[PDB]
Amino acid sequence: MLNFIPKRCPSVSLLFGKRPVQRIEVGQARHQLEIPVETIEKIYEGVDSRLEYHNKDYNAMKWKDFMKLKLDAYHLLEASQSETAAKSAL
Amino acid sequence: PLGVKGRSVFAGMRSFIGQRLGRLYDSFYYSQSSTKYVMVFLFPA
Amino acid sequence: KTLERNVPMKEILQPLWVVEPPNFLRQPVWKQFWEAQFANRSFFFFGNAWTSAAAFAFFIWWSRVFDPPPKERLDRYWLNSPKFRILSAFHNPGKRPGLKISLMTYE
Amino acid sequence: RFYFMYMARTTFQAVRPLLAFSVFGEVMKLVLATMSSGLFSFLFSFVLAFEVFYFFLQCYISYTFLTMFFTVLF
Amino acid sequence: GKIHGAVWRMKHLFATNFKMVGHPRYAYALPKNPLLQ
Amino acid sequence: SACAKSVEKSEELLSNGARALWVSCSNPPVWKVNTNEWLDSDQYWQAFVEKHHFYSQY
Amino acid sequence: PSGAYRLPAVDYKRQLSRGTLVEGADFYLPTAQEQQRLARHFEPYSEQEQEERRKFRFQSISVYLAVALGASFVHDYFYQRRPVAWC
Amino acid sequence: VSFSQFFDSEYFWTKANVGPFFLFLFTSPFWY
Amino acid sequence: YATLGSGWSFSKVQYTKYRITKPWTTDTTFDDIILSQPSKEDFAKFTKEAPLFLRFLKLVTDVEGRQEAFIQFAKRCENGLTVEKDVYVTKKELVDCLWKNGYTDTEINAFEIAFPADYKFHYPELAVLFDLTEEDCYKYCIRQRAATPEELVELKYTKPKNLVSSYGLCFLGVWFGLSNTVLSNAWFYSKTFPFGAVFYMLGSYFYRDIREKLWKEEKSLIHTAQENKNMGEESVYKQMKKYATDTKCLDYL
Ligand SMILES: CCCCCCCCCCCCCCCCCC(=O)OC[C@H](COP(=O)([O-])OCC(O)COP(=O)([O-])OC[C@@H](COC(=O)CCCCCCCCCCCCCCCCC)OC(=O)CCCCCCCCCCCCCCCCC)OC(=O)CCCCCCCCCCCCCCCCC
Ligand SMILES: CCCCCCCCCCCCCCCCCC(=O)OC[C@H](COP(=O)([O-])OCC(O)COP(=O)([O-])OC[C@@H](COC(=O)CCCCCCCCCCCCCCCCC)OC(=O)CCCCCCCCCCCCCCCCC)OC(=O)CCCCCCCCCCCCCCCCC
Ligand SMILES: CCCCCCCCCCCCCCCCCC(=O)OC[C@H](COP(=O)([O-])OCC(O)COP(=O)([O-])OC[C@@H](COC(=O)CCCCCCCCCCCCCCCCC)OC(=O)CCCCCCCCCCCCCCCCC)OC(=O)CCCCCCCCCCCCCCCCC
Ligand SMILES: CCCCCCCCCCCCCCCCCC(=O)OC[C@H](COP(=O)([O-])OCC(O)COP(=O)([O-])OC[C@@H](COC(=O)CCCCCCCCCCCCCCCCC)OC(=O)CCCCCCCCCCCCCCCCC)OC(=O)CCCCCCCCCCCCCCCCC
Ligand SMILES: CCCCCCCCCCCCCCCCCC(=O)OC[C@H](COP(=O)([O-])OCC[N+](C)(C)C)OC(=O)CCCCCCCCCCCCCCCCC
Ligand SMILES: CCCCCCCCCCCCCCCCCC(=O)OC[C@H](COP(=O)([O-])OCC[N+](C)(C)C)OC(=O)CCCCCCCCCCCCCCCCC
Ligand SMILES: CCCCCCCC/C=C/CCCCCCCC(=O)OC[C@H](COP(=O)(O)OCCN)OC(=O)CCCCCCC/C=C/CCCCCCCC
Ligand SMILES: CCCCCCCCCCCCO[C@@H]1O[C@H](CO)[C@@H](O[C@H]2O[C@H](CO)[C@@H](O)[C@H](O)[C@H]2O)[C@H](O)[C@H]1O
Ligand SMILES: CCCCCCCCCCCCO[C@@H]1O[C@H](CO)[C@@H](O[C@H]2O[C@H](CO)[C@@H](O)[C@H](O)[C@H]2O)[C@H](O)[C@H]1O
Repeated sequence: MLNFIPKRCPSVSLLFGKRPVQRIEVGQARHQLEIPVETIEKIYEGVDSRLEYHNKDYNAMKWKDFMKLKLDAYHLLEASQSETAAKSAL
Repeated sequence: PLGVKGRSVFAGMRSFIGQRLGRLYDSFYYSQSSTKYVMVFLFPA
Repeated sequence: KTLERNVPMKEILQPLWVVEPPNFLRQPVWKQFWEAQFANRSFFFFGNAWTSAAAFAFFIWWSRVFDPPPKERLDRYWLNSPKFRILSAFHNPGKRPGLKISLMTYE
Repeated sequence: RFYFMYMARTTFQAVRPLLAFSVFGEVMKLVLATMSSGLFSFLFSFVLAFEVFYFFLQCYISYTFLTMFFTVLF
Repeated sequence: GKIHGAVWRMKHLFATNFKMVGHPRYAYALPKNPLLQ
Repeated sequence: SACAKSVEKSEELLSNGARALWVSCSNPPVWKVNTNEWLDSDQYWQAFVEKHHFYSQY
Repeated sequence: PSGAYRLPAVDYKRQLSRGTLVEGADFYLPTAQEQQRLARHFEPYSEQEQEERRKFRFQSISVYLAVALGASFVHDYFYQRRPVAWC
Repeated sequence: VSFSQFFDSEYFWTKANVGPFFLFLFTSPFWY
Repeated sequence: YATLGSGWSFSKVQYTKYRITKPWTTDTTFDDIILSQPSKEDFAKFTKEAPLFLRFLKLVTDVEGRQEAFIQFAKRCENGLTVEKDVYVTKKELVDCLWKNGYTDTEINAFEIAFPADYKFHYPELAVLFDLTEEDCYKYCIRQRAATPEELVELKYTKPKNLVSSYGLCFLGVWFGLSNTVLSNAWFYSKTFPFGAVFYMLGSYFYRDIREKLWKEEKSLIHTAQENKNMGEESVYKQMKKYATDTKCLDYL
C-alpha cells in the first residue's frame, strides 16, 4: 500500500463522516468489508498535513505509523502463507 | 579524531614524506633489474 | 446558501511541476560530484561518469589551450579569421577595415 | 606502434559518418545541380533515400566500434 | 534517466506487494511475528 | 484483566489490518501516481536509491 | 629494506587461498547513520534530515540559469577577449 | 592566536579557520 | 496535471483523420477542461427540470428534519433550475460514494428506484441534499469531471481576439521567412526532405509495432502490481476473518 491518505474535506471525499461506517471492496472477487469510522479516524492523528500529493487531495502519514501498519499487514500475510501459524492472536 | 595535541602539521608532513620515500625504496629494491634502472635513470636523464 | 463567487480552476486542479526535472537522490549536484570522488573509478576525470566528463571539461578550461593567443601570435590565425573579419566589419558599420587589418598585422 | 595503429583506427571509425554525410552529399549535390528533367529526378529521389539509410548504417557501425574501443575493464 | 527508470520500476514492483516492507537482505532487523510459533 | 489486555492487543492488530486494507483500497493506481510523489511519500526506498545511485555512479 | 615500509596488501591469490577475499562494494558508506538506514526500517532519516531533503525534490533551473549566465559573462568578457579592428 | 598554537594539529583541524590560509596557498602563484 | 481516476485499466488511444463534432449552437463551444482551465462564468448555463428531484428532496427532508431548506430550494428552483451545464456527478459515482461512506441499503435503493440510470446530479442538488456547501460540491463535481476528461465540456462562445495584431505579426513572419532560398536548397532536397520523408514513412508503416514494443514493459509492470495488490489484500482479509472470533473469550469468561 501507498502512504496516500485521502483528505476528509467534502471538496475531496464527499460524505466522509456523514455515517458511522466505511465500506471497501477487497481482492479480485471484490469481497465487501465494513470498518468503523473511528478505527479509520485513528489514521488522521498520524496524518501529516505539510505533505500533500496527487492534486493536493492526499496527505501522507508519519513513517513510524505507516510502517507499523505495513508490518501488521505483512505479519498477517506471512501467517496466512505459513501453516504453523497460531490459531489465535492472543 | 583529527590531529593530536603537541604534534605539528609540519611533523606530519615530514612523517608522510619519510613513508613515501621508504615505500619507493622498497618498491625499487623489489623490482626487475632489467627495467627499473633504465626506466628510472636513463630515460629520465 | 447559493454560490456567487467565480471559482478559478487553479483552486481545484493543481498542475504538476515538470519544468525543472526531479531529484530522486534529494541531494545537490555539487554533493553528488563530491561523493563520486571517493567512489571507485570516478575520481576527478578518470572513469566515464558524468562527473568525469565535468572534471575533464573544467580541466581543459583551466589549461591554456583554449585561451586567446598573445599579440606575438595574433597574425598566425586570428587576423585572418572569419569571426574577426565579420566583427570588424560589423563594428565599423560603413567602412572597409582591410587597411586597418593590414596595419594591425604589421603591428 | 600500437598507439599509432589504435589512433588511426579510432579516427577512421569516428570520421566514417562525417564522410558518408559530406562527400556523398557533395556528389548528390553535383547531381542535383546538373539534373533538370523529371524522370531522372524521380529515379534520383530513391538514391537520396538510399544515402539516408547508408548514413544510418555507418552510424551504427561507428557506434559499435567506438563502444568496443572505449570499453575499459577497470 | 537511468535513475528515473529504476525508480519507475521500483514503484510498480514494490509499492503494492505487502511482502516487501523493506529489502529481504535486512529482514533480520524486523521485529518478530507474534502469530508464528 | 489479562484476558481483556490480550483481547485489546489482538483487536489492535486486526484494526491495523483493516486500516491497511482501507488505505490500499483508497489509494490511487500506482501507475497513475507520480513517481517523485511516491518517492517523497516513501522514506525507506529513498535510502535504497541513494545507496546505489548517489554513493555510486556505475 | 627493513620491512616497515612494505606493501600494505596481500595478493588476491593468497587471499583466495586463505578464504579472506571480498569482491564487492565499488562504493562505500562512510557514516553509520548512512550504513544502518536500510536496517532501521522506522527512521531511515531523522526529522531534521527529512526537512532538509524536502528542499531538493526538484533541480533548481533558476540556480542553473544564474550560475550559467555568470560563468558565461566571466568567460566571455574576462577570459575570452580578442582584438577587433577600428576604422 | 599564536603561530604554534594555530599550527598545532588539534587546533588546526578542529577549531581553526584554515580557509584564508589555504586560499592564500592556492593563490600563491598570483601573488608571486 | 495529475492523472485522476480510480481505474487500473491501462488505456491507450488511436486517432482518426476526422475531428470531433457536436450539435450546432450559436452561443456555446465545446472544449477540453484541462486545456481551457475554465471558470464558473466561462461555463455555459441551462435550465433543468425539478420535480423528479424535488420529490426525493421532500422525502429526504421530511426524514432528516429540515423543511426550510426544501421550501427555500423549491422557491428558488421553480420554473426550472438554472445551473452550469457540464458540472455534474453521475448516479453511479454518487452511489459508489454513498456505499463506501456508509449509507444504508434502504437509502441506496431509494436513490436507485427514484432516479434513472442516466441522471446527472449538479452541485446545488448535492448541496441541498447533503447539507453541504455549493462551493465544495462544485469542486467535487469538477474533480470528477476531470477524472474523465475525454468528454468535452460546454463553455460560452467568445469571438477571437487580437486578430489585427496577429495578422500584422503573421505578415511579418512570412515577409522575413519566405524571402529566402531555404525551401529550394540542395540541403533541403538532400537532407530535409529525404530524412523527414523516410522517418514519416517508417512511422506510418510501423506505427503500431513501435508503440507495442514500447508499452510491453509498462503493461507487464501494471499487471504485476495489480496481481500483488490483489493477493496481499485477499490474504490479509482471510487471516483477519480467521482471527475475528478472538473477542468472545472475554464475554465467555
Ligand atoms: C632527477 C631524477 C628523477 C628520477 C626519480 C628520482 C626519485 C624521485 C621520486 C620519485 C618521483 C616519481 C614518483 C612516481 C610515483 C608514481 C608512479 C610510481 O611508479 O609509483 C609506484 C610506487 C609503488 O607503488 P606499488 O608498488 O604499485 O603499490 C604500492 C602503493 O603505491 C602503496 O600505496 P600506500 O599504501 O603506501 O599509500 C597509498 C598511496 C596511493 O598511491 C597509489 O597507489 C597511486 C597514486 C595515484 C598516482 C596518480 C594520481 C593522479 C591523480 C590525478 C590528480 C588530479 C588532481 C585534481 C585536483 C582537483 C582539485 C582542484 O598514496 C600516495 O602515495 C599517493 C598520494 C598522492 C596522490 C595525490 C592525488 C590527489 C589526492 C590528494 C590527497 C591529499 C594530498 C596528500 C596528503 C598526504 C598527507 C601530507 O608508488 C609509491 O611508492 C607511492 C605512490 C607515489 C606517491 C608519490 C611519491 C612522491 C612523488 C614525488 C613526485 C615529485 C617529482 C618532482 C621532483 C622535482 C623535480 C624538479
Ligand atoms: C573569484 C574567486 C574564484 C572563483 C569562484 C567564483 C564563485 C564560486 C565559489 C565556489 C563555489 C561557491 C562557494 C560558496 C557556496 C555557498 C553556498 C552553498 O553552500 O551551496 C551552494 C549553493 C546552494 O547549495 P544548496 O544549499 O545545497 O542548494 C542548491 C540548490 O538546491 C540547487 O541544487 P541543484 O541540484 O538543483 O543544482 C543545480 C544545477 C542543475 O543541475 C545541473 O547542473 C544540470 C546541468 C549541468 C550542465 C553540464 C555540467 C557541465 C559542468 C562543467 C563544469 C566546468 C565548466 C568549465 C567552467 C567554465 C564554464 C563556462 O545547476 C547548477 O547550479 C550547476 C551549473 C553548472 C555550470 C553550468 C555550466 C554550463 C553548462 C553547459 C551545458 C550546455 C552545453 C551545451 C552548450 C550549447 C548551448 C547552446 O548553490 C550553488 O552555488 C551550487 C554550486 C554550483 C557548482 C557547480 C555544480 C557542480 C558541478 C561540478 C562540475 C565540475 C567542477 C569541478 C570543480 C573544480 C575541480 C575540483
Ligand atoms: C606524484 C603522483 C601524482 C600526484 C598528483 C597530485 C595532484 C595535484 C597536482 C597539482 C595540480 C597542479 C599541477 C598542474 C600540472 C603541473 C604543471 C603546471 O600546470 O604548471 C606549469 C608551469 C610551467 O609551465 P610553462 O610551460 O613553463 O609556462 C610558463 C607560464 O609562465 C605559466 O605560468 P603562469 O604565468 O601562467 O602562472 C601560473 C603558473 C605559475 O606558477 C608559478 O608561479 C610557480 C611558482 C609559484 C610559487 C609560489 C610560492 C610558493 C612558495 C612555496 C610553497 C611550498 C611549496 C612546496 C612544494 C610544492 C608542494 C606541492 O602556475 C599555474 O599555472 C598553476 C599551477 C599551480 C597550481 C597550484 C598547485 C600546487 C601543487 C598542489 C599539489 C598538492 C598535492 C601534490 C601531491 C602530493 C603527493 C603526496 O609550472 C611552473 O611554472 C613551475 C612549477 C613550479 C616548480 C618550482 C619548483 C621546481 C623544483 C626545484 C626547485 C628547487 C627547490 C626544491 C628542491 C626540492 C626539495 C628536496
Ligand atoms: C529611436 C528611434 C525610433 C523611435 C520611433 C519609434 C516609432 C514607434 C511608432 C509607434 C508604434 C509602435 C508599434 C506598435 C503599433 C501599434 C500596433 C497595434 O497595437 O495594433 C493592434 C491594434 C489592436 O487591435 P487587436 O490587437 O486586433 O485587438 C485588441 C483590441 O483592439 C483592444 O486594443 P486595446 O484596448 O489594447 O487599445 C485600443 C487602441 C488600439 O489602437 C492602437 O493601435 C494603439 C496605437 C497607439 C500608438 C501610440 C504610439 C506611441 C509612441 C509614439 C508617440 C507618438 C505621440 C503620441 C503619444 C500618445 C498620446 C496621443 O485604440 C483603439 O483601438 C480605438 C480606441 C481608442 C482609445 C484610445 C487609444 C489611445 C490611448 C491613449 C494613448 C496611449 C499612449 C500610451 C503611452 C505610450 C508610451 C510609450 O489594432 C490595430 O492594428 C490598429 C491599426 C494599426 C495601426 C496602424 C494603422 C495603419 C497606419 C500605418 C501607418 C502608416 C504606414 C507607415 C508610414 C509612416 C510614415 C511616417
Ligand atoms: C595548492 C593547490 C592544491 C590544490 C589541489 C590539492 C587539493 C586541495 C586540498 C589541499 C591538498 C592537501 C590535502 C592534505 C590532506 C592531508 C591532511 C592530513 O592530515 O594528512 C595526514 C598528515 C599526517 O598526520 P600525522 O600522522 O602526523 O598525525 C595524525 C595521525 N592520525 C591521522 C592518525 C590522527 O597530517 C598532516 O600533518 C597534514 C598534512 C597536510 C598538509 C600538507 C599538504 C599536502 C600537499 C603538499 C604535498 C607535498 C608535501 C611536502 C610539502 C613541503 C612544504 C615545504
Ligand atoms: C593532469 C595529469 C594527470 C596525469 C597524472 C600525472 C601524475 C601521475 C602520473 C603517473 C603515471 C606514470 C607512472 C609510471 C611509473 C613507472 C615507473 C616504474 O614503476 O619503474 C619501473 C619499475 C618496473 O619494475 P618491474 O620491472 O619489476 O615490474 C614492472 C611491471 N611488470 C611486472 C609488468 C614488468 O617499477 C619499479 O619497480 C619501481 C617503481 C618505484 C620507483 C619509482 C622511481 C623512483 C625510485 C627512487 C628510488 C631510488 C633508489 C635507488 C637505490 C639504488 C640501490 C638499490
Ligand atoms: C574519436 C577519438 C577522439 C580522441 C581525442 C581525445 C583527446 C584526449 C587527450 C587529451 C588529454 C591528454 C592529457 C594531457 C596531459 C598532459 C600532461 C599534463 O598533465 O599537463 C597538464 C596540462 C595543463 O598544463 P597548463 O596548461 O600549463 O595549466 C595551466 C593552468 N592555468 O594539461 C593540458 O594542457 C590539457 C590538455 C588539453 C587536451 C586537448 C583537449 C582536446 C579536447 C577534447 C574534448 C573534445 C571531445 C574529445 C572526444 C572524447 C574522446 C573520449
Ligand atoms: C563581475 C566581476 C566577476 C569577477 C571576475 C574576475 C575574473 C578575473 C580573471 C581575469 C583573468 C584573465 O586573464 C587574461 O585573459 C586575457 C584574455 O581576455 C588574456 O589576454 C591576452 O590575450 C589578449 C588578446 O590576444 C591580448 O590583450 C593579450 O595578448 C593578453 O592580454 C590574458 O593573457 C590573461 O592573463
Ligand atoms: C568549492 C570550494 C572551493 C575551494 C577552492 C577555492 C579556489 C581558490 C583559487 C581560485 C581563485 C583564482 O585563482 C587564481 O586565478 C588567477 C586568474 O585566473 C590566476 O592568475 C593567473 O592568471 C592571471 C591572469 O593572466 C595572472 O595575472 C596571474 O599572474 C596568473 O597567476 C591564478 O593562477 C589562480 O591561482
